[PDB]
Amino acid sequence: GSHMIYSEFIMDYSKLKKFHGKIENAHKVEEGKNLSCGDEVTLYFLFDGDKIVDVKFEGHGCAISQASTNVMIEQIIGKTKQEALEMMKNAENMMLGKEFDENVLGPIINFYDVKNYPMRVKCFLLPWKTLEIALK
Amino acid sequence: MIYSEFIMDYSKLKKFHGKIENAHKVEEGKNLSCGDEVTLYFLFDGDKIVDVKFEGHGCAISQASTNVMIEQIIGKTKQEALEMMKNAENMMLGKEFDENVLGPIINFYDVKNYPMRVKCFLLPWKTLEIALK
Amino acid sequence: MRSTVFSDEEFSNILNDFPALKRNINGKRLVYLDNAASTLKCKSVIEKMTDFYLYHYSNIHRAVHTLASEATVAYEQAREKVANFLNASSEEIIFTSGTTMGINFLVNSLAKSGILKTEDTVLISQVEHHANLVPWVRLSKFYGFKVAYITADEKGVITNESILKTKESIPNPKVVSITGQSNVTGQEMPIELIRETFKNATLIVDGAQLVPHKKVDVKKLDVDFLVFSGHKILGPTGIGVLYGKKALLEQLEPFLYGGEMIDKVTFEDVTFNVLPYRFEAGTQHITGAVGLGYTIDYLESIGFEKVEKHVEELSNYLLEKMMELDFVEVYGPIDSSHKSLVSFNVKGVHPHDVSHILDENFGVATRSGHHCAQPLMGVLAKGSKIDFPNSTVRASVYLYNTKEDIDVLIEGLKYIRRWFE
Amino acid sequence: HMRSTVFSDEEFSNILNDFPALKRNINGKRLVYLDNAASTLKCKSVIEKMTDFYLYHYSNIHRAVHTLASEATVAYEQAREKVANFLNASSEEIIFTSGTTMGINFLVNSLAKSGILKTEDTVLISQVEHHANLVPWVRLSKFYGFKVAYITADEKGVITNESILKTKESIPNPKVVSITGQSNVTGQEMPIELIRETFKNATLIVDGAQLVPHKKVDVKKLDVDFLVFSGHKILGPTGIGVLYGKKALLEQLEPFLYGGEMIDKVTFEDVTFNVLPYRFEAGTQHITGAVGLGYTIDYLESIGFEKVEKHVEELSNYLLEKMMELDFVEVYGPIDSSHKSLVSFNVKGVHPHDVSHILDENFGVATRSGHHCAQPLMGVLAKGSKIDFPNSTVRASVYLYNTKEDIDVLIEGLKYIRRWFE
Ligand SMILES: *Cc1c(COP(=O)(O)O)cnc(C)c1O
Ligand SMILES: *Cc1c(COP(=O)(O)O)cnc(C)c1O
Ligand SMILES: [Zn+2]
Ligand SMILES: [Zn+2]
Repeated sequence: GSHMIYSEFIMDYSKLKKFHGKIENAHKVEEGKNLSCGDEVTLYFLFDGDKIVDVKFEGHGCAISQASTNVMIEQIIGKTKQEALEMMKNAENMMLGKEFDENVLGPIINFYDVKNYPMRVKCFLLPWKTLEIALK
Repeated sequence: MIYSEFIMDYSKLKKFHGKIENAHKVEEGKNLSCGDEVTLYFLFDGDKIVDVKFEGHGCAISQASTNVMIEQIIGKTKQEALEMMKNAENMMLGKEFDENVLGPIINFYDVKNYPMRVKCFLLPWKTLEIALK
Repeated sequence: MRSTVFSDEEFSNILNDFPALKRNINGKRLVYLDNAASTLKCKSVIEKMTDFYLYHYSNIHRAVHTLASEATVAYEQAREKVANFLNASSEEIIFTSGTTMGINFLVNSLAKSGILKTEDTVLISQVEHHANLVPWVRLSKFYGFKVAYITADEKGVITNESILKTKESIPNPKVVSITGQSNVTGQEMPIELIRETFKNATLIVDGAQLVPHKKVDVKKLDVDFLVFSGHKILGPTGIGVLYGKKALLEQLEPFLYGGEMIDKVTFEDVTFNVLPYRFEAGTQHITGAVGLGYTIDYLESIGFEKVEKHVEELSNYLLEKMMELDFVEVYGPIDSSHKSLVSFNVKGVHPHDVSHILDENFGVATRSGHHCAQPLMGVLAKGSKIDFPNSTVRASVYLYNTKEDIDVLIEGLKYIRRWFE
Repeated sequence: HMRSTVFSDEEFSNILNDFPALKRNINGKRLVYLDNAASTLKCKSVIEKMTDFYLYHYSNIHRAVHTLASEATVAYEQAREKVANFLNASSEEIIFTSGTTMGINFLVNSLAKSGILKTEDTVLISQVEHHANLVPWVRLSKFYGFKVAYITADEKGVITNESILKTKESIPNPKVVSITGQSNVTGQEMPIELIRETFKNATLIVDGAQLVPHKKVDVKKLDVDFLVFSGHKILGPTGIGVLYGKKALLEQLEPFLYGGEMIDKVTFEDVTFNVLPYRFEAGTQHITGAVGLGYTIDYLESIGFEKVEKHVEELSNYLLEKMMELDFVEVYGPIDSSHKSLVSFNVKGVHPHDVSHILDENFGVATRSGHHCAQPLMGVLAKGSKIDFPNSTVRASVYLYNTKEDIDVLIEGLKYIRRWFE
């Protein structure tokens, strides 16, 4: 229907199940801080050297944080940790209203409008700020 | 206005300044009125107050009120001194009080229209009160 | 309208004192249901603060010039107004920056004074706000006292039975610190039952949620301390109140040190001023105190009894309408102890999304999250029949609210159930 | 024609117009407000934005998604940024408090609870400190076991370069150095660079309460570890103060107060903390005060802060000069370029209370009379006095909206008190 923040892309990726779960015997596991008022992400990675093979997550979340998470995962599968921490910085840059690179982000750009909601930025960033801390 | 002839005279009065060496009760007054200092020194004999001395720097309202308080309690008793101070206190806080007990402590009445000078008047009495448990 | 307490005209004058209510969000009037976090401000009270700031302002207590006098009189008169509001003596009323600071004051000062020592227990409840939980828990590490909990049931309720059974295991807690009313479940607590069950403890009430809508007589309740915040009772921010029994206050080490609270200071030693000044270190929120006084005058001129009843009526209505919803889980008591607010979740919709749509599409303001009671969320989790998001939405009413406001909320929630179907 | 080298008559007139209290009269005489070192008068346009905020954009902050919560959180975080820019700091280094006094208490406790200020360590302060930067250290030394030592002052209350270097010799390695940026009695602006380089390993705390209102402070170039001040002494609202700390030090600190907002994870048994600066703001802060402090900073900046600084310099010099011409007055503090803002003094034969009383009632002039929250410094001044010293002082202090004409009225009043008043 008509909407404001909850765009067709956000609603579609909020309902995605593909990445829901944990990995048994994981090369990394990072719980997100609760800087987002009770949105939770815990990320489970398989690596294979310096690249990123598989990602999964659990946690109760927001339509926006869930969508942000699903899209984040889907764009860092098959990419280097730095070929991912730079998306992260652009993702963040977009959100804080700074210059950023459109092409690096790919379909993450569909979260642009969320920059216009100060109090929903945290929901978008949660998985990204968790992915940052998970890789340092 | 606040500075009547009566108040200025009692501020200057030198009859009660001093320590009493080996006094029965030495009561240092609290900093409840900026740098108005009153340390009261007492001699007793039962309930009578034979002598009272005081030491300290203070403004004219505080020095006058101390000298007047001292005049009106010398030779008078501990118990009546405390009801005299309740009436001096009531006079300032806009309460019922009546003149009888105060005598010429009534000349400080106008001090109540200067809410920040009330402390200056009350310091001696508040210190008489703590001194007479 | 639809009030048993205020006539159409009287109520209408009240709503117009709050300019915030004239605002629109995407075409719809603001429906402010986040009062449990803070309240909108009254024009008359703010105009009086403006006047104070601009024409009668100076620092207080320590000067003899005209403005210092007017401001000192104003401030001390505000203390007297707060005293009369709680039926306390004015020397028992300490101005603070908030409930939070007041509680930190108590923990620190009760420990520094030797009252709350290594071998002692503080009893609090599982439903406490972080301000009456985190200080006790964290400072236990520094001072070594124990922390024990009165337990809540599956819905977050503190029952009488729970209170009595805790008395069996914890017979002599040195301190009991309990909320007068939970900011998540809405439960007004049985303070009289608490006071008599723990007759020997030092009893602290976190009154932040209670005081704004129910008259509190601290002498009759016989509490040892009470704290609350001005911003929850139509007042300025940055101002709170701690009440303490005079005989206890006299025995406490000050929490904060500095100007005003001293008597004599040397380079090596320090003595303290008298009550209450002993507990007010430095320049306080002067204008805040004075505005809290004008706030209380404003409430008393409406009639605090009418405020309390109007809030009771709205809460009962809120509770009735929310209970008719088949797609919602409600937390708390759902009886006559339940006041002011309802925490709930929409089946299959996260609290952030519920509050966002409520706001953006219905102009309805609500909170969504832990409500500064994270451990309570785990208790509610264990009693949830839905997939529990470790958070809830919370709607909360106060004076300027109406039944039509609650109806807009209900409608919103129906729209939201369809949106994520 | 109003005798400023800094402001033109029109722009000066526009500035006085912002301060409605200046239109009060006391018994027929216009308000001459010289009590700025205790607190300042408020600007109408700044107060009106504060009231606009309360009535139209107000709500609690950080933990809700509704329109008013969003607006208020943004306003509040922009106020943090304005204060950050004002001191040349990063906004994560800026902590709102209730005032200077709280900020200092924050630091004594937290430094001790964090294990930076250990038992047997030394805190060095000066003899001219306000009670806010003295009473906490003295009293809490007895709970946490550290020691308190003093950089001594001379007979007129001055802190000389030689006293500082001399104290270095007796106390070479104080864990903490807590010093006033400018004394609220002597007016002396302290040599902070000299103090920082002399005690290069100390945690250096500056009480900026008198300093920040009229002089640019760049926390990076001073290299102070901590700095505190109060909004109400810089035209701002009451109930609001600031604590700047270096990011690296703030990261190491135990929070002072605990509660909502400042936590990350809370259990019944454990707590972890939020990031900076939120870790140090427990509970609802003075939201409208911080926002008002921001608008106050904007107002001063729209005037030009360098102009405020020079205007106060020019008034300071004039007040000092006129006070010095009087044979019946004893003045305290340095007679030099380090003296600003305020003059403490006594009138020969007359208690400060009576001086200040008569200046208000008969000349409309506002001044403080007493200890000025510095009892121990009174004893230092007493030893240098050439009169019957009353253990207190009159204090006249100037700020933005004052004029040389204000000061001449003070002078008239003091000559009147000298002449009459037996
Ligand atoms: C709001 C609240 C607090 C804290 O109030 P602050 O003003 O943030 O200090 C504590 N307890 C309860 C029950 C509350 O509702
Ligand atoms: C006024 C002052 C303080 C106290 O500030 P508050 O706002 O009262 O906490 C501290 N230090 C100095 C140097 C001052 O002038
Ligand atoms: Zn979210
Ligand atoms: Zn006096």
